[PDB]
Amino acid sequence: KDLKGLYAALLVPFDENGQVNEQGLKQIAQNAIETEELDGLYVNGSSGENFLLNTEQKKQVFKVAKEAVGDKVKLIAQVGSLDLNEAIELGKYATELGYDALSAVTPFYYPFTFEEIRDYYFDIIEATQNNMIIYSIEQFSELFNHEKIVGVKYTAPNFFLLERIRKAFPDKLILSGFDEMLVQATISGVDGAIGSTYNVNGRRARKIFDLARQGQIQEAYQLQHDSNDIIETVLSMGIYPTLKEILRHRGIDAGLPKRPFKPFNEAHRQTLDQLIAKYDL
Amino acid sequence: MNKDLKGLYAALLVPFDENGQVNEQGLKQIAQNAIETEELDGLYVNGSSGENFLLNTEQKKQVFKVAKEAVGDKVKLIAQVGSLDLNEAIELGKYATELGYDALSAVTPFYYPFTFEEIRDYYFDIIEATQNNMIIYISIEQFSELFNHEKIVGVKYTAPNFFLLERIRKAFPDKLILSGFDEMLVQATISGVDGAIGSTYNVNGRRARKIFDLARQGQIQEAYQLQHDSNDIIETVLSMGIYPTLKEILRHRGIDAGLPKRPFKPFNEAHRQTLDQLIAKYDL
Amino acid sequence: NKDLKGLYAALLVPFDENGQVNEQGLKQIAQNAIETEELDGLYVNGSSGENFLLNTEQKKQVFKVAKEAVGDKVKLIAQVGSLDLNEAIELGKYATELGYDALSAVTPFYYPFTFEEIRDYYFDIIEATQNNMIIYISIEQFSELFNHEKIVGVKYTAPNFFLLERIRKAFPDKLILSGFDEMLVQATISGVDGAIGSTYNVNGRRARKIFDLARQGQIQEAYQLQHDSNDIIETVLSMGIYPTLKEILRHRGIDAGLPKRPFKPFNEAHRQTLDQLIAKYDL
Amino acid sequence: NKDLKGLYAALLVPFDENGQVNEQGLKQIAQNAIETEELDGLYVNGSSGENFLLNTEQKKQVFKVAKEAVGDKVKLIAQVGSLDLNEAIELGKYATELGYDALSAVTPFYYPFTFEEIRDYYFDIIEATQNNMIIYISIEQFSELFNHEKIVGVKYTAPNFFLLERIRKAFPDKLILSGFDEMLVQATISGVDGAIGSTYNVNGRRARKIFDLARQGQIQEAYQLQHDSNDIIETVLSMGIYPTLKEILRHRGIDAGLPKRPFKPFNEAHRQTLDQLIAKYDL
Ligand SMILES: [Cl-]
Ligand SMILES: [Cl-]
Ligand SMILES: [Cl-]
Ligand SMILES: [Cl-]
Repeated sequence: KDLKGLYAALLVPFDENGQVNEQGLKQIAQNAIETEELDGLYVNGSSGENFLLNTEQKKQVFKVAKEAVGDKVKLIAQVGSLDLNEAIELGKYATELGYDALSAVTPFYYPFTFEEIRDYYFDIIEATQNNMIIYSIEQFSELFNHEKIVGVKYTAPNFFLLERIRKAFPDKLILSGFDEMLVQATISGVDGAIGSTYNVNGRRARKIFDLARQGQIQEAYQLQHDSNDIIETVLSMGIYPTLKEILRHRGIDAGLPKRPFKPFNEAHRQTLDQLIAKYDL
Repeated sequence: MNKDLKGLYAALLVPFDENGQVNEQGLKQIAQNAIETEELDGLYVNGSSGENFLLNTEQKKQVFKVAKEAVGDKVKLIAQVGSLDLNEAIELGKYATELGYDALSAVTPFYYPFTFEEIRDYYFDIIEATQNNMIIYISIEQFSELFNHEKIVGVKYTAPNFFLLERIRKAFPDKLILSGFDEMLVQATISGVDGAIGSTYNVNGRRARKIFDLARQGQIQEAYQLQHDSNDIIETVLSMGIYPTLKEILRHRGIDAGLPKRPFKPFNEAHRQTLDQLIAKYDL
Repeated sequence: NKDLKGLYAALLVPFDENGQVNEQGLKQIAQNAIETEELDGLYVNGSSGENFLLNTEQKKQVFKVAKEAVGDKVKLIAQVGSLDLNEAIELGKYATELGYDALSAVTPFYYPFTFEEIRDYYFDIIEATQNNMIIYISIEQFSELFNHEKIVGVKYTAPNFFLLERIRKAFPDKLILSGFDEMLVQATISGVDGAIGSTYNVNGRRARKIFDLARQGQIQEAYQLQHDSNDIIETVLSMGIYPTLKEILRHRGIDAGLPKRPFKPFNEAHRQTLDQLIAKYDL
Repeated sequence: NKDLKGLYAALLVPFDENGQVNEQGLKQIAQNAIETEELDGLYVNGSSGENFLLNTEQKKQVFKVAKEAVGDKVKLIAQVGSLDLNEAIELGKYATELGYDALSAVTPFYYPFTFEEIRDYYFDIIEATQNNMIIYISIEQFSELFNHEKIVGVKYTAPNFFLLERIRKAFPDKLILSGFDEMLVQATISGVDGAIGSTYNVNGRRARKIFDLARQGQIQEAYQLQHDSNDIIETVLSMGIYPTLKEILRHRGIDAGLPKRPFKPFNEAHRQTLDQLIAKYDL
């Protein structure tokens, strides 16, 4: 699979004890593809509350998400972990399930050197033999020299650096991670995008992407205005519980956020009701 | 009428002699280069790019006078008069206004942690004393309060944040927005800016105008290709010392581009070959 | 109940080439801290132990080995913080059952958690474990955390001596343990109750003198020992702090193993400079 | 040639409604610093003096008045830094001609100047004035700056006590004056030669006691005085430091005038809390 296109960053529903609700998760995954008409799912990224999960729950998410959608759906498995043994084990498990590529967040918390960051990606690639999507221009170059590093999920909203990476690496995949600047990413030549709000707003996101590349820039930007009202509202109410409340409105068992995230605050119910009416969410 | 000042502006560079005095003939050549050669809509005079904050009050007036004399009546003129000395800001604002500059602008008061009310009344005091239109440099609720002033016509927007820019464009459809980041002109353009102010348009304003025009005509691919070209230029000049290097490019065209004012140091000759290579490649 | 004041080694962990805990060396490292470095306690599974690189089973393994290594009088604090609250609760219960004197938990990180989220993360761990807790934010918020009788103190790592003085003043009944070895003398005169540090694994004798001399008002001599300690700290930082501390320990005949990847091993290009440091300061 | 050790008031300036210096109030403020606060010297035309808001003639005016207000024993440091280097040299010569013991200059700001540009700005002022200079940057770059015979020290304002300790150790013979009032006690035990502060205009007596007691090793008493000083500092920062400090002086019968716009005057809604602090601390 060419990995171009638009991906929902897959949300995960939990019960009160922080266990995955598998029925709700299957429904969320199918919502992304069938209702929001997206190209694929980005599984166990930050938007999935991945970093709050134990290893067996991560595996549980990968399997459920894979068995919920058809064979033509593009699937990217985020497997980064500060525990490299865990990253490799998740990488092998996702590869065996048939995920089209892995990705891995930059090793964090500790001040890792670039050399340490580089060999963390190279070690995961070596053990899994799958394609890898990563998260400075001389450094990018050394990462992207690797033929199995097919791309970057670019989340730093610096359009100068984006433009430099675009031109420097015309043949690698660039997927942007900032929903609220989709139209700017699009005219900057990204090959697609990954976003949490595409779970509820993937149809507008598609129009933004398509229309911007078709020269219809005013129309794409108007839809960005509309999408940015939604994104701003959802951010102000607590992004992941509120996205899942919007889904729950659709009859989906969207459950609860995993503690220490708190549930949607009902003080926001009226404003959320107004948003959902305004934009037909 | 808030949109009268739309368009593309050179942030006017200033040549100095060895004692940090304005070279007036070189300044006239720079102003004329921006309008006649680079084909820009106007000059932004005494901003950061003119080393404004290194100047005494007399030198600022001198630059305002010469820039204005150098251009025809149809060329748009914006006078940056911000200063931590509010008395000086008012003096320069009155002076620039009597000269016939079409608006004033003023950088956000800096150095000290000023409160928003102090920043607000800094602008309100300049406006009250000069009665000219004002362009500002802060949340959306804070923008709303500043833009409720009939004489605050718009903003020169330099924050690298396209979420806030979009929010501002949506919230203030009839205010002037001019972007100040040359390396993101194409993104600013599709985000609905009414124009741009740039130091690199002194040497690259023809590409800048094509980027602006092609992007608004939806020729997005061709606009973006010109942004790649411009960004090679911008990245190169930033790496050599922006103001001195821009002036060296101007010197190549036969302009009396002089020196930067200390404590900026002159163009370092170790960069000479890399610069000549850039000038040849992009025909600068 | 033990008094928790005093000086603690942040316990380092030796690994084999597969990132598995070396139980033999871990025991030697724990015993070095108490018996050679003369420290009051161990701070187990903190950042310095490469805790955030471990799986749950390995964290329990380290808790168990450290406890087994030390006498009944040794103070033991178990860092159980995790982005996975279920894991943090489970490690908290396990360490309490081992008999650890207090738990601590890093601030939930990575995500932009609200304060109420952070507060209730601490309160949740407490309800489940019933152990005393040490936290890692304005004075107004500290008040809300310290209001809890089971939040007994703070391991204070932010390099800001104005916030430190305010917290000391406002909360005279709470334990403050500073985590910046290179500013021990400044923390001591600011009234901290003790300190936790990774370099006390190799420089614990000098740290005790800094602490004691400074409280006794012999400030000039404490500050000279801070100069000497900071030569060591700067050097060790410039070489990769965790691998280098463990190299110094190896020199005393401890099986200090390897760091866990993605941390890289001690670069041998540093060996001569490290040999010199060990000679100069008799480490 | 005066030694420059000790405690300096960062001289506050009173203005009228048009932003002109109230010269009579300025003398009162200079004299209060030396005669009531019992301070060693005055730091003139720094940030606390609203210096960067002034025109050249006003800066000269402030230098002249402050000098004439104090006796021959008083140490005087003239801050002459400006983004206009021609103005800085002019001010440098003027202050030198009036007999200021040293010059100082803030780090060139606003633009992103290279270290080579910052270095040559200092070197240029020194070369035109021939006076001693205090600077405001890594250790290697400090080593290059301090290699100049006429760079005699540094007004150290970065709240970083690891770098302070490194500088103190690497430059045993240079003058280090700290600029953080709220951390005077930590600076003192770190071996600073003295301190410059705006709050010493109203609290120099406590400041001196903190400085002397800490150096005499009565660290518990010095720390308590810092608790009281930080109460004051935390309150006046919360109300707008410059205007509030001057309001405290007005209360002493001093003509404290107004701040220069765009600073706003003291807001009367803080009156109650201020009166209460002045009461508690006898200011
Ligand atoms: Cl994600
Ligand atoms: Cl400018
Ligand atoms: Cl630790
Ligand atoms: Cl000052």
